[PDB]
Amino acid sequence: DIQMTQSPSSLSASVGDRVTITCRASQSVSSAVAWYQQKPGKAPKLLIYSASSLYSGVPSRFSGSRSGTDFTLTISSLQPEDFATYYCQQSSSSLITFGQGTKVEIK
Amino acid sequence: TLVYTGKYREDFEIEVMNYSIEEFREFKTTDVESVLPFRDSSTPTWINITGIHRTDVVQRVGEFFGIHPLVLEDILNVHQRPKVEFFENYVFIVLKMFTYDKNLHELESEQVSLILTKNCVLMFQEKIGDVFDPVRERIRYNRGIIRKKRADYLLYSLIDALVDDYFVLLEKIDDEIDVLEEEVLERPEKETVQRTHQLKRNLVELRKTIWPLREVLSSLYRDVPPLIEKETVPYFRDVYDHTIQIADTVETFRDIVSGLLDVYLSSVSNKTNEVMKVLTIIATIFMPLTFIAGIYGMNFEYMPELRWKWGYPVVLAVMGVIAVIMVVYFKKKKW
Amino acid sequence: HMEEKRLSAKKGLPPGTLVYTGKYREDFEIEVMNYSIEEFREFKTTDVESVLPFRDSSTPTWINITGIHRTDVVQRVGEFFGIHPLVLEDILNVHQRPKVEFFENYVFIVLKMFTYDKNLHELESEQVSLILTKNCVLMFQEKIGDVFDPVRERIRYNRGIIRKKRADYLLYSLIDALVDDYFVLLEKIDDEIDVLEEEVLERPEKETVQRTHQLKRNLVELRKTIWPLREVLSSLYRDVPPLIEKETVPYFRDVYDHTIQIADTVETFRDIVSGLLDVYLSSVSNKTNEVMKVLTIIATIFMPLTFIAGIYGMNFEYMPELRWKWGYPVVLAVMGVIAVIMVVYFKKKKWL
Amino acid sequence: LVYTGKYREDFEIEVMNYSIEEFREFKTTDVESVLPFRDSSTPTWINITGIHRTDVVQRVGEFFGIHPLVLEDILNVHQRPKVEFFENYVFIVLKMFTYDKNLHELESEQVSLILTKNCVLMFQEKIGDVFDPVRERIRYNRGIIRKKRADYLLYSLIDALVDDYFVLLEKIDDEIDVLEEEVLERPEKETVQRTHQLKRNLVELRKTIWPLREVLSSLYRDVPPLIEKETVPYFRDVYDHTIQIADTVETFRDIVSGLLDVYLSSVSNKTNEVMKVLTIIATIFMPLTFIAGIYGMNFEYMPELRWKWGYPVVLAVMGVIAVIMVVYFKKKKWL
Amino acid sequence: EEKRLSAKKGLPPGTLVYTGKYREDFEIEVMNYSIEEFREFKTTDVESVLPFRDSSTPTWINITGIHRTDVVQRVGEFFGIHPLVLEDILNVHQRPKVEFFENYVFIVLKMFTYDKNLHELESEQVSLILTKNCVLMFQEKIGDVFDPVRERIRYNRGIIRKKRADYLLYSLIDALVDDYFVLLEKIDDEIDVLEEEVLERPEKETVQRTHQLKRNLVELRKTIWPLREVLSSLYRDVPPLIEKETVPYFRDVYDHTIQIADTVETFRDIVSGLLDVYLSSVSNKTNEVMKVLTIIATIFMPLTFIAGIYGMNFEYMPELRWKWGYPVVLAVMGVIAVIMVVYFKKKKW
Repeated sequence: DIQMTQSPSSLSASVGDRVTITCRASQSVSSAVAWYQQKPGKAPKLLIYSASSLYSGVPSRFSGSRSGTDFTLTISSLQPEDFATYYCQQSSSSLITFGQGTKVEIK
Repeated sequence: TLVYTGKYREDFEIEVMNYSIEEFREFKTTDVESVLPFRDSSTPTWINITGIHRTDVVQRVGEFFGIHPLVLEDILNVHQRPKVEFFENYVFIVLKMFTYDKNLHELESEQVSLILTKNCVLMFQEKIGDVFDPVRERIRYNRGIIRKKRADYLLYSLIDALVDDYFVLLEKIDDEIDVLEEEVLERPEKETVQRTHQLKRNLVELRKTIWPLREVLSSLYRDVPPLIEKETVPYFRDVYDHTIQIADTVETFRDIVSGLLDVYLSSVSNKTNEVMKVLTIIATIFMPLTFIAGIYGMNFEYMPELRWKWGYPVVLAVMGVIAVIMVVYFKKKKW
Repeated sequence: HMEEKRLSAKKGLPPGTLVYTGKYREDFEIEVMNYSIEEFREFKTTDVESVLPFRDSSTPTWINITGIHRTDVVQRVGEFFGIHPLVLEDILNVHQRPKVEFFENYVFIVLKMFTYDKNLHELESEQVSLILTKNCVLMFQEKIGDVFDPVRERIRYNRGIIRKKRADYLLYSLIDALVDDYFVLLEKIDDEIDVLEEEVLERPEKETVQRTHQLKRNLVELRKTIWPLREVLSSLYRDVPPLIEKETVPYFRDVYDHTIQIADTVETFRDIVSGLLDVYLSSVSNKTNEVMKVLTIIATIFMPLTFIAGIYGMNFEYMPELRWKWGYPVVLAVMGVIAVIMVVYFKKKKWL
Repeated sequence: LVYTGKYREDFEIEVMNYSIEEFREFKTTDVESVLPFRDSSTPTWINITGIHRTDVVQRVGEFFGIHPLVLEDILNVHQRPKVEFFENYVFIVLKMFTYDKNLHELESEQVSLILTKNCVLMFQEKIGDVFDPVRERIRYNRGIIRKKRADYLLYSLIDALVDDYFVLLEKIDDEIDVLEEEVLERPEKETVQRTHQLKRNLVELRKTIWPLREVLSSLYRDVPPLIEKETVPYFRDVYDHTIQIADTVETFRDIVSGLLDVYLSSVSNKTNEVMKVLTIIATIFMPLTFIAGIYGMNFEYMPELRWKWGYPVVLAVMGVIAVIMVVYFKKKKWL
Repeated sequence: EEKRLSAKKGLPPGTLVYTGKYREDFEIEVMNYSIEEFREFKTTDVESVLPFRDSSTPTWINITGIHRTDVVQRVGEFFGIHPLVLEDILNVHQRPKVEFFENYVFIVLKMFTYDKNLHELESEQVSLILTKNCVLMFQEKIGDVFDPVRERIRYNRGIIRKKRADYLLYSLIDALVDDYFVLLEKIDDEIDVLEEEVLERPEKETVQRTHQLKRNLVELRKTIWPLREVLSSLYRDVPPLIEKETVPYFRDVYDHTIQIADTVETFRDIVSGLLDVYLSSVSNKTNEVMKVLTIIATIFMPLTFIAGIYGMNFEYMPELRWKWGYPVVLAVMGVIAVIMVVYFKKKKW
């Protein structure tokens, strides 16, 4: 089964800084990687699907990229509303698996 | 007289599985004689033959089953495109497995044959290791509806597993194309050129293998063969549609890699200017001074330079003046 | 899909799923333009049940669904209008070529709209699909922006004869507007060719060859799109399906001729681009040849003189030569005459 | 409403009412003076030049009962030729092409033609048109134009446009003759750009002919109620003239393609010739200087210093080397 | 179409001239088939074939070798075929066409064969005439594409044996289009081989083969477009002779011709790309050779200049007997060589 390791587990940064979250899949998932933002105690929200396309209604600071089995999420300039846990999903197969979550905290 | 084609001849193993709606049994043996009574049974079975180099085995099975020789040379002939043969007693299909290696990009293909005979399916593989393990797992663990059907469903399962392996191959090639395009765009290098060329060749081989296979599946389902039951027509139709998907992806991938090659090979211009200007200025600078240095190699009793005082400083100054004049005139012509 | 017209089977999907194939998922809107000989109405809604009742409306109506990422809306419209599921799959399938299919109850057409972008030398197509059933014309679009504003203006302001005629005339008008925008696209491509020609003939830059190659690829893609469009128009004009009424059939001849013109213009543009590449290569070769002139003249006036110097710069004995009197001025005059002769020969060669 | 014309400085209004019983011409820009002419039984030809002032065209269209969209089309500049038929009027839009000497520029000039009952209205972007022979013939009372209706006036104007096309084609023919003489006499970058400008202008003429063919074909095939006969043979003759124009343009295109091929061949030949002469002299004289450098040793004990008068032998060897190098060029057909 | 035969110059009036190049062989095959039986008959006697004109059952006549203008004339005279149709039959340098008459339909088609190890594309014009119950077919030489139709008639396979002659005309045209597809496959394989060869090793044989392929593709385009036109004409109206039941089949063949035209245009574009690739590769190779030549020239001409220095027979040598003069000039040698090598490495040469 495809398993995806998301790193770093938690990185702290301030507003206006470019923050990058990477996530690597053990097996080959073509491009079906989606990024979700979840603030504590609420339902997750979709940000990027297909590893490069950002969902309608999402700020342009979020962006995704892919180089082989390595997927990255970058925020161009942080905001006070961008400190949450970010997950990494593959949907290449019917058995969907998630990442582990990378909590971004104000520092 | 049958001649083999496979380069390697290291291993040879025979196995057979007899499954029925009630009971099940699998057999493994080395002697060719043990597989003879299995065809006599009414229950569909599946003889797995690894290694076609053992020509006596294939000759024996061909003469016992009632197979025309041309099928035997075709099974022995690895270097051939996939095709289907319709005969009044059996259908003969040859396919091609594929293995892709990462960190060392090559595409290796191993021919596989499939003969469907009444209530038995014959296949002749080339080496150990294949892509039909899930079919055996479903046979052993009572998964699906394969046991409830006849040998046509077994042939369907084999072809479907092979197409699934083709999909996995396409995933690996997808990763290769992504990293290759990223590397080429980020930094054009000779190793990237070799990778692009190898990937284009691999895609060409894939197309040459997959496009006939779509026609093969179309023949299997649309022609309504007498041996293939009408109940298994939709399954062959589904495999045909999967082959459609594979072909479309292969064409798109070749288009991407060809575009990459064209973009890389577009720019060659700067050399003809830069290196040629360098050569011309160097030659035009250094030939005249060499001529002035060599004209004094003339051997004579009398020559003016002998009497002249400070002849060496004079000739050096003249040569320097000529070089300065030439280099100044070079700025008039630019470059 | 020709063989018996069944729903195809994918691998990563459940058997009956219709999947949108394009990239545009931003905007969704349904726009209706219902008109008669005297009265017309129009509205914009995001509710499909407000356009479902128009299937049985006697007057010609124009339902326009923008945004087909909403597969639910497309499936609802198809279920209510009795559209075959394979037709819906083709509607949602974007990577496709223009086609026309005639059914016993409706006519299904696929067309393309391009938008050439300046300063970003690439053209992007958007698939538009049309279903001409009974007295209604269904139009499907990917995103906001289309070429059918003149048809809306004609309906609103009662221009032409569109109000009198039925839905097949609306289909004719829509195809006419699309081919007119194809003409506009060709004009823009001609302007780009003009700019590229100026760049090639004035300054042979490094990126000019890349621009030529990408323009050539654009023309290739345009040809690949336009040829099926000509097939569609020829089929509409010549196969005369029952829904066209035989009274609007001559109106498709103009559009067929227009597609023929567009194909010819694409061919000529491709030839022009290739000729520009040839001229660029000739200019580069001429520059290298201008360098050849200097290099060759220097070598051809200097090598023989040093050869003579090397021949005379040798040490043997027992021969009444070499050591002489006034022979050095003789050799001086010798290569002076050689240089003069070479200059005269250059005068014949017409360079320097 | 919105007007995007290239020229805005000139503005003039012409009215020219003609009849066999009397002739009349009107000048100046009195907007209200043109309205009553629509009631005249005798044919009239109102000529309007300068559309940057939309008020006059708006007023004349409103008084003549023309659709506002037709007026907006008149205001447009980059409009392909088209014919639109309406119950009261027909809308004709065409191109007028002018060619200037000493500059290889092809210029466009849109002209609109609408006739109602007997009144014909023009629309000119700039002062100057090729209808001067037509109005001169009207003034001089020549031909059957004065005894016919406005349809014959429209035919006469279209015929004048076709004659202007003819004049443009012979001007381009003279242009082609001059540039052919130049390219076969002296090639240079300017000749290349001028010939390629011819090529693009010929492509433009080919493009513009086809909508003219379409509008003429519709005009003489739809037999409109407004145009009541006495026009079919004349429009067919104009159609034949357009066919001949197309043929002449195609021939010119072949000529200019030949010219461009000639220039490319000349450049290649010059490069080959210079490389040829450099290589010949290099291969004939560099080895000889290499041998001379070999024999330029200053050794105190040189065994090759004295070899049975080796001086003439060495020069004979050099001559033989030069001859065989020249012959090898002749053997493989160099010169 | 016209009653008056065309009047060529230098030929006696009313003469018919075979135009092609093949004169080796001549043979007439007749395959008369019915709902319940078939017959085969291969002779060189035209008389034994003439009575088949009025047979109720469908007849397939295959007259191979049209250099025998007498046989063509006799067949045309007996079947009532106009002289101009016979002239078009004998004319080979003619693009495909279809002509409709009252009692027959005349179709001009073209075959193609590709040769391996010697890439030449050859054409052969075949003419078909559908008169009453018979389908006359004229060929230049032995060797055709309609063997599958022959075997289908022999083995009563398909619905051909139970239908009229118009279905036979269909079968022949569809077989011709099928071998057009086969030719396209052969050409695509050759294009792949040429692509690899040109991209790996630019030679004169490469451009020779590529230009020959380009000419062949232009010829294929010029042949394939009118064939699409004539199949369109065969399925659009075709009032008198072809039954309304057979028109979907002609529609299928028209679609196949559209696909063939698309494929040949794609091949033309690919070959143009190959020519551009060859030009770029040759320019790159010449640039590399110039890089090498300039490297040695720039690192050795100054060396020859410094060798010319200390090579002049002057009275006053400053270092006339200075110790280590040869080692110091060799040190200058090494320093100059190293610094030029380093400098040329900066530009990545």
